[PDB]
Amino acid sequence: NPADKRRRLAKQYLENLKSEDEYNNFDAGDLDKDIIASRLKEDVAEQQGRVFRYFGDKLLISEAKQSFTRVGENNLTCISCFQPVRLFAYTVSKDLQLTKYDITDFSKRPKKLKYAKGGAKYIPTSKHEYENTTEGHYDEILTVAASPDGKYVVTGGRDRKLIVWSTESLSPVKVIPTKDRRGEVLSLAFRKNSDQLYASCADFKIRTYSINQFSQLEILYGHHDIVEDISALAMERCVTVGARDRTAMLWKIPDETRLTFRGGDEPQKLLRRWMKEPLFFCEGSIDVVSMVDDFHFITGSDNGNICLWSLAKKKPIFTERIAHGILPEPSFNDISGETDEELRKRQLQGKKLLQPFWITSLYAIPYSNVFISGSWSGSLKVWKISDNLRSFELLGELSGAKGVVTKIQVVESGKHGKEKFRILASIAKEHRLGRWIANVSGARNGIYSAVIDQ
Amino acid sequence: NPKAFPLADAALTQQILDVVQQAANLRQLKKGANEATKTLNRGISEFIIMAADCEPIEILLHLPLLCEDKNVPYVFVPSRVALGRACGVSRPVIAASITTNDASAIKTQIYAVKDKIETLL
Amino acid sequence: QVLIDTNFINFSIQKKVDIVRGMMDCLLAKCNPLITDCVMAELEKLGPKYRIALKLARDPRIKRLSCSHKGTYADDCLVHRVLQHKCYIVATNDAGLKQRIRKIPGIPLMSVGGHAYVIEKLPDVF
Amino acid sequence: SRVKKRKKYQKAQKKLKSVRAVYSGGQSGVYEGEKTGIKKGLTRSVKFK
Amino acid sequence: AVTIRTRKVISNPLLARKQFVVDVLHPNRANVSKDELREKLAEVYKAEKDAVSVFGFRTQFGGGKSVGFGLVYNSVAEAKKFEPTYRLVRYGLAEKVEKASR
Amino acid sequence: YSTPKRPYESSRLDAELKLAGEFGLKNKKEIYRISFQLSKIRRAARDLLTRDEKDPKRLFEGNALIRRLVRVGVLSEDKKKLDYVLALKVEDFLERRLQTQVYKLGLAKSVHHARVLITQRHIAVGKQIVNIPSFMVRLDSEKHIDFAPTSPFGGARPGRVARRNAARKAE
Amino acid sequence: FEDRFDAREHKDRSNKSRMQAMEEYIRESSDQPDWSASIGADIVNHGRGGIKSLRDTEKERRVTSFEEDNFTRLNITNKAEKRKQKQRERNARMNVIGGEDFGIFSSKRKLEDSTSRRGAKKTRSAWDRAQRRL
RNA sequence: UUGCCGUUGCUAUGGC
Ligand SMILES: [Zn+2]
Repeated sequence: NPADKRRRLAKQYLENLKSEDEYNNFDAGDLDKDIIASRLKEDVAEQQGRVFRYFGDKLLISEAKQSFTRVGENNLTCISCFQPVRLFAYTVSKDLQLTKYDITDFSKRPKKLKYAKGGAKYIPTSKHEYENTTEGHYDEILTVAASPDGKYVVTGGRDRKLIVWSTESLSPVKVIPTKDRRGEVLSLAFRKNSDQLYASCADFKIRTYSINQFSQLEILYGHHDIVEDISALAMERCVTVGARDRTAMLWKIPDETRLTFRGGDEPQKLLRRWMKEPLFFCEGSIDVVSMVDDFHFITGSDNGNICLWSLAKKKPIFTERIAHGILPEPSFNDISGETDEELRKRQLQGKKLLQPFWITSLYAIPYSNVFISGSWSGSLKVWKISDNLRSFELLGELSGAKGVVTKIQVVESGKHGKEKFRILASIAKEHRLGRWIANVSGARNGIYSAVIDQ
Repeated sequence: NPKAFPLADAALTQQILDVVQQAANLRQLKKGANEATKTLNRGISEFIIMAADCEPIEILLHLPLLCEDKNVPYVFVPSRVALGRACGVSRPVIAASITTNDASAIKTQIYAVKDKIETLL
Repeated sequence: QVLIDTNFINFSIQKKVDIVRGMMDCLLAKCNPLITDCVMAELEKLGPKYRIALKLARDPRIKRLSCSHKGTYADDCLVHRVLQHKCYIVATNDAGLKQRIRKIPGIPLMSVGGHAYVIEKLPDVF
Repeated sequence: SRVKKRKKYQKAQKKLKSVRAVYSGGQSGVYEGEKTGIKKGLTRSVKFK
Repeated sequence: AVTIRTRKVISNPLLARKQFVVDVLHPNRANVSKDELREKLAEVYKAEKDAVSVFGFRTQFGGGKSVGFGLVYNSVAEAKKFEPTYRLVRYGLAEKVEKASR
Repeated sequence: YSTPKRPYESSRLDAELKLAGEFGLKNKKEIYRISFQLSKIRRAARDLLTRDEKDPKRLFEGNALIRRLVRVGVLSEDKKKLDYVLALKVEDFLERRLQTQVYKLGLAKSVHHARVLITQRHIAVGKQIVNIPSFMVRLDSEKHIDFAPTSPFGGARPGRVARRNAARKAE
Repeated sequence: FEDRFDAREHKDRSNKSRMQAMEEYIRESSDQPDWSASIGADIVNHGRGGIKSLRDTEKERRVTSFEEDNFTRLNITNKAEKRKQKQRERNARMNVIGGEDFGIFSSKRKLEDSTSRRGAKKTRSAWDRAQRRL
């Protein structure tokens, strides 16, 4: 048995490498490095923070105050929020408008404050990739990001620019182009409690910036498709996911190194695993992330998977195969064009062309026990991760959001044992990158806010 | 036998869609039904992908007869939305074609997908 | 795929080279050796002195073709079926057959020289 | 040394059109015709044995 | 615009000092511009501009980053005590020449 | 590298003619270098075939060899057998160099345009500008071959000929 | 007779048996990721050198760790550099093809003799091998 | 509660 001989010889090999618990167990170099550890400074940014907010089953779920404030902007795309240590929120749309909200009036719907709308006036007079230093967006703003301190919001989209606006007036303070032709930005994330931005640009590139210095730190390379989502916490690590290469990478940005995590679910072995006694299959494209803590994260796929990954395992720890359902099959009055229902039913091939909803938004509350998933099934899902950190489980649903969920994130309130949050979710009737979405089933372009309690 | 007969399963579908995305980046993909039939009657096509769930189905079933005439592999992907997303355009496509090129950096991948869908067909 | 003839087999056994292993460490590639029925007829006609050579040509690793002509002239058969198709290496040690094969173009020629096989008109050997 | 092998390979693959018949890429536009002649007496096919 | 990153900041009370490694970031600039770097370091930390010092500069290939070794003092007098004389000649105020004979 | 056995036979001369013309090579030393180390590679894989199944050398060095050959990119992901290392050859190795790859990705119009782009530093894989043409890109650096951002074919400031013509036409 | 303090027998060797085929199989079946670089950052002299091998980037990581750890640049020490840098780069351009070293496949060194086939757990009894299984 | 437009509430919904 050749793989048995491989495992056996590898075991003998590791035993021989060990060859080349007592009462005294102290090692001189380890305790010397621990003396240097006692000598050093800056136990602030580099907390390898584990899950210290265990509250998944604690708070209420089923009776949230859900207000779906519809807004008149075609296809809202992103949502950025802010809390100091009054709270503002930000939305941005495919109609080239950024909009500031106040959200701190917690028991009611948010309040519009200020527009900032680019348009055809901001097309540059050059068509030349480094004099892209205009003051507004002329194409398809895809992402906003508020500063952790709140001086600025920074936004960008398919016009390959980063425009950083002031908070108090929504004015463009600085323009930083991405200096090449395909340099469309797709996701932005500040590292927490900082002034450092991580943008993920479709050149298979990740750009980093210091916003209050108007400088770019480091460009870091290495995905294989467009870097569709990004996520960061207080550590200088980052977690990006490229779309169709089906890998999620995490980046030690000062070292400029990474850990890659591929997928790897196969319907052959999965249907055999069920065949030991079923509509589930392989993977299209890993789409969204959120780093839950500094040892784990969660990925949202294109076949409706939500997966939970550790920092110490290439293959994922936990899967959840169907997370928002399978799409309604196309009707017999809109598949075939024959006359009889028998042939128009034969043109469905049974179950072979039922496609699942793909999770287009995922948000893990940082270091907490609970994350929120959203797609165009109409109902957001709330999941909590078990305390042994090897599984998660569906708590409840938030069914007042008709449309695609282009963004989810939460806003905190309450103290250490009694808490209430408003879950913002940007709702559109069209995916945040291309159109591709038919059967617009009662959708509206709005902000689904929910107020969850206890 | 349905009309959209030689459908691919999920592993072959993702192999097809990955090489479709790479050919679309390398300008070797002609996307859409009448561009596909144009490149098919011109003879610069290595295999055609039709999506088996558009709102009519004969709208692209016109193409298997052309592929049969000129001996070109044809395969049915079960999602027009995923096919357009792989093609890299902001709309669903119902048919696409991989044009022939010998200064092409993905020729081995295209030939492997051609062999897989031809043993299917 | 390499067409063998009778003096190549005789020189292989006289120099103690295995057929498929000598071919493999000559070309550094996977070889399929082919005994045509006329080469086999010639080895059988060589008599009971060449029993060792005949039952080393009888080897399941050595595949075998089916020539369709009258007579057992292996040099004519090898020359015809190689200048028809140009997908063949010719392993031979006849001086006349070596001159015929290296006069027709695009045909690599293998031969027992020294204590291993050599190859000449194959331009990718290393 | 590089331009010499660029221009003796262009010469070689222009001579290759003389000895063989090279697959140029198929039918370009409308089939105009053979453009050079059709010989009804010559058969350029390899006979067996 | 140059950019600054301190890493692995330890304190040496025996030498009355605070030392660290300096990732200096200059996209589309030439290099570190060490006096301007001492200015930027002396303003990100506290004042002591004749008590902040950097010595070990290595720029990686293609530019952009350079790793240096940063040590910052309190008390410019004890910085003059503890720093070596060649770095004091390079940056600060000391200048004593060697007697040129044989 | 090392010279071949019979270096002047006409098949070898037409071979090197086709290789240097189809891949834009400067002399015979490119072919001879890459073929010398390919000879070492498949001379090793021949011995790995001449030993038997469940040999430790065969198991570990065989999957090691085919995995680092797949990661160089001359061998595809599905053929994970050791006879494909014998079926490997020299243009499978020099299709992986950066001049060939720049032309195949279409940043250049020929292999000679690719060679002069590389030697004039308009091409960067990943982060670093590569400037030698025979680079042997890998399967992960295959998709980050793009124009350098320090170059006018990327998005940078235009070169001396363009700016001097602009200045003289402004005069 | 008597004891005599032997640092060569309580010193961490771990290199007589470190074989790259076994280490590659362990990296394959490791089930924890591997700290690879952002893809352009590991080529060396604009491609005039190789990419860099895995042992070379391990050694580079060790040198930069020691470098930052005690604040000292390493040097151009002539005898050691004329040995190691020139011989190392010449065998690098000999055997390292595209970031992968193929030098081992051209090298006689028995795998199972030194690095496999355990010597301490040799199990030279039927009873000892029976207890080692069960 | 918005680009219009409808039911509107004296606040929620649904069609482009
Ligand atoms: Zn015969």
